[PDB]
Amino acid sequence: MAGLGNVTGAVASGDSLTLTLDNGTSASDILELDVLSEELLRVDYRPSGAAPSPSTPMIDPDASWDAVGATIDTSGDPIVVTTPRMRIEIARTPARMTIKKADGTTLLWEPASGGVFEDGVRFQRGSTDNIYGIRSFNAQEDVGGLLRNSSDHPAHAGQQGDAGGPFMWSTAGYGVLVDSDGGYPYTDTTGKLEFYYGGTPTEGRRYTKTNVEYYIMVGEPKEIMASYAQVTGTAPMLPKWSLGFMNFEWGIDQDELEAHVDGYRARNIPIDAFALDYDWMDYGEDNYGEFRWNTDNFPDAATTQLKEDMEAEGIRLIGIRKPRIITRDFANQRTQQYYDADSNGYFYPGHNEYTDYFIPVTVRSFDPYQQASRDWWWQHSIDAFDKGIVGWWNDETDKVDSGSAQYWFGNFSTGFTSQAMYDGQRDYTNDGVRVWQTARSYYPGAQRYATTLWSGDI
Amino acid sequence: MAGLGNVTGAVASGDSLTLTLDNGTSASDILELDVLSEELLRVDYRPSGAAPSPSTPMIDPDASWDAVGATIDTSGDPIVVTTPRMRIEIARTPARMTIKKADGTTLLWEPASGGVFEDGVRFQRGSTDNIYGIRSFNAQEDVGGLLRNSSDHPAHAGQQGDAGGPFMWSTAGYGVLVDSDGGYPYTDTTGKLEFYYGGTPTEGRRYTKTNVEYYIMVGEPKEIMASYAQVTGTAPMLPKWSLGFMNFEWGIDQDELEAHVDGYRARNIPIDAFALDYDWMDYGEDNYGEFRWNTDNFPDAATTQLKEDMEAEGIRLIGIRKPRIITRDFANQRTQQYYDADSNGYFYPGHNEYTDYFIPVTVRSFDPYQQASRDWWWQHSIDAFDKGIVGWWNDETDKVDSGSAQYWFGNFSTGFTSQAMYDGQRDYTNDGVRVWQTARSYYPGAQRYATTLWSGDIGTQFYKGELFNWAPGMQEQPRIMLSSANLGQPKWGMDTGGFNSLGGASGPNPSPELYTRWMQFGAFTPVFRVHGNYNQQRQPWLYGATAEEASKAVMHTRYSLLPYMYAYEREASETGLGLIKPLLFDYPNDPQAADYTEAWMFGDWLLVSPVLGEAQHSKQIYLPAGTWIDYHRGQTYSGGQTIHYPVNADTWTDVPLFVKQGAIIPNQQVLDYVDQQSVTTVNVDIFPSASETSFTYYEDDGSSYDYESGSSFEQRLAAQDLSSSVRVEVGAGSGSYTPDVQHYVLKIHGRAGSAVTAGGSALTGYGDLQALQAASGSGWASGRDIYGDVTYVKLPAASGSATVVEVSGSAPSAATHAIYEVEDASRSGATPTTRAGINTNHSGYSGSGFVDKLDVPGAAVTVYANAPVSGDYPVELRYANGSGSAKTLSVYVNAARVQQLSLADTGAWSQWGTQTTTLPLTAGQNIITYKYDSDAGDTGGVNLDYIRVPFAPTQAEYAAESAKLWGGAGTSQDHWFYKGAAFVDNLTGVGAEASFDVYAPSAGTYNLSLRYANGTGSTKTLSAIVNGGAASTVTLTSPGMNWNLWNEHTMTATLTAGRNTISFRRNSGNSGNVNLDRLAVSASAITTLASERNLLDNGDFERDTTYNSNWTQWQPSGQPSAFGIDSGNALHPPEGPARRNQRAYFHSDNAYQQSIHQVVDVPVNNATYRLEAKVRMKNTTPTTARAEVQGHGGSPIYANISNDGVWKTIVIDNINVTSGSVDVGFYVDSPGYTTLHIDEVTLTRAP
Ligand SMILES: OC[C@H]1O[C@H](OC[C@H]2O[C@H](OC[C@H]3O[C@H](OC[C@H]4O[C@H](OC[C@H]5O[C@@H](O)[C@H](O)[C@@H](O)[C@@H]5O)[C@H](O)[C@@H](O)[C@@H]4O)[C@H](O)[C@@H](O)[C@@H]3O)[C@H](O)[C@@H](O)[C@@H]2O)[C@H](O)[C@@H](O)[C@@H]1O
Ligand SMILES: OC[C@H]1O[C@H](OC[C@H]2O[C@H](OC[C@H]3O[C@H](O)[C@H](O)[C@@H](O)[C@@H]3O)[C@H](O)[C@@H](O)[C@@H]2O)[C@H](O)[C@@H](O)[C@@H]1O
Ligand SMILES: OC[C@H]1O[C@H](O[C@H]2[C@H](O)[C@@H](O)[C@@H](O)O[C@@H]2CO)[C@H](O)[C@@H](O)[C@@H]1O
Ligand SMILES: OC[C@H]1O[C@@H](O)[C@H](O)[C@@H](O)[C@@H]1O
Ligand SMILES: OC[C@H]1O[C@@H](O)[C@H](O)[C@@H](O)[C@@H]1O
Ligand SMILES: OC[C@H]1O[C@H](O)[C@H](O)[C@@H](O)[C@@H]1O
Ligand SMILES: [Ca+2]
Ligand SMILES: [Ca+2]
Ligand SMILES: [Ca+2]
Ligand SMILES: [Mg+2]
Ligand SMILES: [Mg+2]
Ligand SMILES: [Mg+2]
Ligand SMILES: [Mg+2]
Ligand SMILES: [Mg+2]
Ligand SMILES: [Mg+2]
Ligand SMILES: [Mg+2]
Ligand SMILES: [Mg+2]
Ligand SMILES: [Mg+2]
Ligand SMILES: [Mg+2]
Ligand SMILES: [Mg+2]
Ligand SMILES: [Mg+2]
Ligand SMILES: [Mg+2]
Ligand SMILES: [Mg+2]
Ligand SMILES: [Mg+2]
Ligand SMILES: [Mg+2]
Ligand SMILES: [Mg+2]
Ligand code: NI
Ligand code: NI
Ligand code: NI
Repeated sequence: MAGLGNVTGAVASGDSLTLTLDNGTSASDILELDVLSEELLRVDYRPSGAAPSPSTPMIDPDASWDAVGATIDTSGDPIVVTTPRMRIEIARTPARMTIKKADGTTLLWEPASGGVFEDGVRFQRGSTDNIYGIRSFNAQEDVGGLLRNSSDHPAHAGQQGDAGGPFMWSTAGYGVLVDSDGGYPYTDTTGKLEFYYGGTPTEGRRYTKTNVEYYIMVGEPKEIMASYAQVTGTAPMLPKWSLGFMNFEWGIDQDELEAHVDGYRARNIPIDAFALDYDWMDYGEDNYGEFRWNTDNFPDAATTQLKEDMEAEGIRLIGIRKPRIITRDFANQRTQQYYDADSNGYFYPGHNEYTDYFIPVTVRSFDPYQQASRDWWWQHSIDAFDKGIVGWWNDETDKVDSGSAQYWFGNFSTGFTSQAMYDGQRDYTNDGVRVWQTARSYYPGAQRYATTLWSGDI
Repeated sequence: MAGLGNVTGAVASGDSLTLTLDNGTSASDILELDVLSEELLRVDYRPSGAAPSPSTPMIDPDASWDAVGATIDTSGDPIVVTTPRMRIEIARTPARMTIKKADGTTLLWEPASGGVFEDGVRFQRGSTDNIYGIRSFNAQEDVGGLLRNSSDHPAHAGQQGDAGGPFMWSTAGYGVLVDSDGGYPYTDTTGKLEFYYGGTPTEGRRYTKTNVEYYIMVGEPKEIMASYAQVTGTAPMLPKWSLGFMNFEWGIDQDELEAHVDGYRARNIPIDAFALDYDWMDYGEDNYGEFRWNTDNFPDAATTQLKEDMEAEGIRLIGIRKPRIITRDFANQRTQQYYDADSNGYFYPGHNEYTDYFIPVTVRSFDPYQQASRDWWWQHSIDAFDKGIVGWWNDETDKVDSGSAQYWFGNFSTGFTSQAMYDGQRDYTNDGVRVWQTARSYYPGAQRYATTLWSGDIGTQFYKGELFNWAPGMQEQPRIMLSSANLGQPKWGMDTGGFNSLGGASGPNPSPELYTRWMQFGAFTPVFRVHGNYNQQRQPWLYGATAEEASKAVMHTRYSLLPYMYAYEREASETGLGLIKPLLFDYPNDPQAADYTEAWMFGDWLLVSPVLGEAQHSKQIYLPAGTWIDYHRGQTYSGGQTIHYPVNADTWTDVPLFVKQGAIIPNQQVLDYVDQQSVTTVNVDIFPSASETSFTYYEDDGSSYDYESGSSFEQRLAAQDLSSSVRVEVGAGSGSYTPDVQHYVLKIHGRAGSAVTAGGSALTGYGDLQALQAASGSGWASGRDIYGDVTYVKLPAASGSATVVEVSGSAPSAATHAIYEVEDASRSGATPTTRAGINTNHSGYSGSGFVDKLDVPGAAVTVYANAPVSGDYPVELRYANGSGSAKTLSVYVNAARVQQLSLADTGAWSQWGTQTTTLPLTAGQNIITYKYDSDAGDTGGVNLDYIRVPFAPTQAEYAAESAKLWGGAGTSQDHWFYKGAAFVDNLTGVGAEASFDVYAPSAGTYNLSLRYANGTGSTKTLSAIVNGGAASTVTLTSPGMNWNLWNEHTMTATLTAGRNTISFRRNSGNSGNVNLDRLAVSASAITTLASERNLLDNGDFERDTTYNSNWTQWQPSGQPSAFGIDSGNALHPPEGPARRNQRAYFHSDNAYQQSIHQVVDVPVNNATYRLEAKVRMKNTTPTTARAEVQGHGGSPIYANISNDGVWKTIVIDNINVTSGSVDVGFYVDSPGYTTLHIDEVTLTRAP
């Protein structure tokens, strides 16, 4: 957790400056500065001069910049790097960076206490500076503001609409971007602006870095953002239809889709796309069913016909994808896609197969406390009894746990459910067929209605 | 919490002892002891001697004991009950029970501090006694032992194998059983043995007891247990086969069952039964599927064959039962079982519909991090792509939660999943088809692979905690969007309408209000999309006519802006900056922009601030440095301030949108979809600033990556306001793509030139925009629009050289009206091939044509017309009618049917006429529709040429509820007969005020009329302050002690040109205590406003249902009301209102009669009135269903309502009122299930 030592060597060449820093050993630390643009500096700290690790997929591998022709003056203390847009000062003893505008305004700096080190970057800046980036908010979180002035939330992709990254910037005229697979940005109102690799995040870490590769941006917000896009990549242009209105829908087939499109077109309500949920594909089936059009829902997707008729009406189709495959189909048989993925090693590391559900059913609890309800429940069971159900396995007379639904049945629910079958069967068979039942709860009195108890999902 | 008082009486009789206990009062406590057996005592404590409540189902209702012949000695202290097995002592002062064995050993006793009491029993016993009972353990719990020596666990049935009850006993020789529905047993190692009813337990309580009924057992454990069974019941004998082995199984059919049984039998492994899980029944299906044998799994269960064949092999069958029914079948239809349960009330109380799953599959996550894995993933996607999947909605690349499965995907999973599709599609199509994707996470770098971000499973609610706390709602979304933009992912969207509700998929859709506001918001975000949960619908027409029309209108604005928006899509490919940004991007040094999210930039030149509040009448909007022009209303605002912005809560037509001075905004005709046709004229709206600004117009093929190697087109447009001219440069064309655009029409706002020059040549002047558009070759024209003076300049696009245009001079138009050629407007109809049409097959039309095909029911044309202020606008319709007689069309304004127009024959189809109708327009955008509404009795059958809308109304109105309220002034709906969505009240404290922003075309004296209520009984006062001038007194008389009466206060005011402030305030000397509704303003004498014609209170049922109205209801004595008011958003699909948010309904599952009625005193007696309403009926044909008018001085007038399922208009005209009042009503006589919806009821004075 210590800062860099003294500078023992400074080699300038073009837009690059390489500093050798004393660390007490024969393997000195290396710090490589590269002026990428007039307002963008790449810093690569290599502890004990070890080779850098590969950059994570944050970094655009095709990124390149024109020569800047920065001035690099190693003649004194501090060493000075200048462009028309920024002035970088590296003090020699110990090595500490200060970043300034070309006009001399101090933006951020590595404090005496310590700056870059083997596990992150540490800067100090104006305590009233407004900080942005780092994180957003997901569909299960309290939603804060834009400001990140007292932030310790990790840098992650997150889930459920979240966004994040090791990118922290200010309207005071600077940004910091660290190449990293997750990690821990930190800010506070004393002026700290830091980033730590830390321990393995919740989401895992598959790209480890021995070096610390980071970028310093100078400029107004749009300039910072443009520099961010130079480092991590610009966005390819989407199809122009993607500026139009889109109707996403779960629970839809071809006839419904046609009626919806007709409803929009009849009303001159513009629309360019429908997105189809599970409905579009044979999810759950063998032979890559989770990639295949569901022709029960969409008969004309047996060929290019659906595509072409929808295109003729100005509708493009989007389809939902899940990054998983069905490994046992509806009939519990191993699928072709399982064998192919298993033999080639295509499953996500640490993720084992799991039983899952995707076909929702709507239900609602009956009330066994009412005689008329019990009479009804029994009446509708007679046919099943006649055709061989002679024992009643009464499950879930205790509590529902389904999504937002946490509903308790009352203490007499087992007794009364049991009573419905007991009274009914005894009446129907004129006391000629003994009743047998089981339930997974018991309260005094339930035993009058011929029920056993089983110990649940052990 | 105190113990019993002194025994004051003791009556022994047989095996019973009845004690009377002192409690201070004349109604003494009763304690009944009954010796049931030699070792079983019943105790019944009845506070104040009240009758006991019924015993819970714990108690065997048939329990019965032989006489014991116990000895009861009341002669001393203690009283003594003995049997051969126990000795019960009751001390007299205070009453305390001690229980002993016959031999005198003390088992337990009530301590001095208190025993039995109103909410339980309290005993003391040996501290080393071992206690048993109370509770067991479930399949999700740590499992303890048998001892209950330090227990505070509740007595409950519990879940998942639990057992429990108010039964505590000891091997030291005693037991205690309390009759109770749940409760709280307590033991500790000091010797306490207690039971409390307590509050309602987690599981609920449906059996409440005012008495305390309990039982004391004496004996060894088997004797205690036998006594327990005497009280609560013995167990009937199970079938003998139930002592055998049973194989329970889930995932089984008849073939497998037979194989299993053969397996047992072949090996002589005994077995008596198989239990069948979901497999046995048609769970999920209609017609009681959850009670019916599944004959796909078990074919021989079609008859008794399966039962009989299995019985022959010695196998009995057990079937799983769930205490619930399926309420929706696999095609989302209500089930028979639902209808039966719902109508009879058989659902568990407090348990609503919810989502279950019963069909499992097994899945496993793929690794997108590997190139070989990505190749495989793409290869298997090709067939779906060929057959129409051209966009990839990549879900759950973040985290999965499935049981024990809590698996995280790594930070690069969205990027790499996107790369699989991106690299793949680009290779397969040879860079010929652009990639589109969306994911629900973002991490830096993912943007390289062409993916947007959506905000995940957000809640269908206005804000987090409105309806539920576990997901954010609409109001949080701008903060999520702008946080994403701050991370370099500006390509963002949300589930407009929301995804999650209480109850899951079966839970409610958004209200029409929530839906409409969300659509207006979404139209100004990058990825514009609706979504909802399983089997939910998000089509705009389902949410009523306001949602439909407001959504359509804002969608037209977005699509008109395609050329503007598309330049930002290109910009994102060069710098990553996109279509939206927070204000802080442009204003890094502004502290009021630092955390600002209620407004944002849409491109460089538009600031948008959608109305996101429920029932919001006004908005505070921060405008940063510059000059801003209201897009819809035309007025200018100086920057660097928070403005008060009135909005119309009644129409929902406002989307607050501000043009940044400097703006250069390319726009086009509205297409149904992006490449519906070539667009050859692009409009460029220019609002020049004193500094030069520019916008680079951009085209390419919209479809491929050809743009990457130069195949695109751009032209830099630049503008500057100079000392006495405006200069606009259209730079030379650039790039190799040949664009569709042939001409720009520059619309240069703020100057109506006398000359327009270019290259030492003065351009040819034309009479107006239409003449200019029809001319070949360049030219100019001038006019007036909502913003003021405008100069039009038509020039060729894509020239090889730059053109500099200069507009000089000032010659303002004399025009009094804007003209909208209806052939340029929005044409609709019942189906895609029956929309209103365009034609030129009769002569004499203005513009390029006229609108025909208004002769198929439902055909319509809709004009979007801006108004600077709310008020009366006489709108002229030009039409032809060569039919030989009058024809009718409906005119709708902001989704309200304003009038049926009677359009006279004009002599021939090539001869044209005009009809002028005063329309109630609101400030900003208005939706004006001419429609053949056959369900309102229109004929249709005319051709329409244009409408002319005056730039100024005849008189203006300003809603008090939308004014700037201060000093405690607030909005309310808690009195009747207000106009608009509300009124203003609480003008009580000194300083309370409502301040109106009133606009005037010129300096002068204007008439004001202030609508107010004063039900104090006496005259009250406020002060009027105009432009901060000297206060004048406003004296406001009272009609009497009645806050449902409104009056006009008329006055004059000197106003200046432009914006004026007119405040009504309780100054120090004023009394206040009046309610304010609306301020009318006119240069002429003020008359009845077009928006205020309706004489009914709450005729549209839009009032918050917490507050009542002048509507009354009736049903037969003893029948529940079948009437309510709501939005219809809880239904799937929604059955929405005719307009705005709410509609009345009549519905019952049983036979019913129901009416609503409203009586009003009319303004002018001995005159003619007219009743109009929207009505919709479905389900069973009722015997009677009608609108009714009565009490008017004539006999009742009826109009029948006809069972369709569609909204129709019912009209009762020519109501001759001579009584001074009218009763309007709606009545249904149904055999059951008939649903009537009623909305938009109006009673108006009829010409
Ligand atoms: O309205 C539909 C849903 O929408 C949102 O979720 C979107 C989500 O939908 C799909 O996944 C649904 C859920 O699937 C799994 O959990 C399902 C249940 O698993 C267990 O129970 C299984 C069965 O066990 C038997 O023994 C029992 O007899 C039977 O009744 C029971 O169903 C759990 O014990 C239950 O509690 C679960 O309900 C996942 O584990 C869940 O995370 C998931 O919500 C779809 O496949 C997904 O891709 C998609 O993301 C709402 O959030 C959701 O509540 C709602 O149902
Ligand atoms: O309804 C108003 C309408 O009246 C005239 O047009 C009538 C009619 O003219 C066209 O149809 C003519 C004719 O076509 C076929 O022969 C059918 O079999 C006939 O029933 C039909 O009458 C036109 O196609 C129709 O749209 C139209 O209703 C005026 O000429 C119209 O301008 C005016 O809108
Ligand atoms: O329970 C009040 C409810 O009644 C109506 O909804 C009916 C619907 O009209 C019927 O067609 C059928 O689907 O059953 C529903 C009863 O739940 C009203 O339309 C609705 O507003 C109201 O809430
Ligand atoms: O019906 C499927 C499963 O449902 C659970 O609630 C029961 O406890 C199990 O015994 C049963 O196999
Ligand atoms: O596939 C069903 C649902 O799954 C959820 O994980 C997604 O976030 C929803 O958008 C989708 O509708
Ligand atoms: O002004 C509103 C009031 O009007 C009538 O007096 C009603 O009886 C009352 O319930 C209501 O609150
Ligand atoms: Ca015309
Ligand atoms: Ca009002
Ligand atoms: Ca309404
Ligand atoms: Mg370089
Ligand atoms: Mg390290
Ligand atoms: Mg601060
Ligand atoms: Mg659907
Ligand atoms: Mg079709
Ligand atoms: Mg198939
Ligand atoms: Mg293997
Ligand atoms: Mg007796
Ligand atoms: Mg009580
Ligand atoms: Mg002990
Ligand atoms: Mg099996
Ligand atoms: Mg056999
Ligand atoms: Mg069947
Ligand atoms: Mg009902
Ligand atoms: Mg305000
Ligand atoms: Mg009041
Ligand atoms: Mg009255
Ligand atoms: Ni997060
Ligand atoms: Ni328990
Ligand atoms: Ni009903």
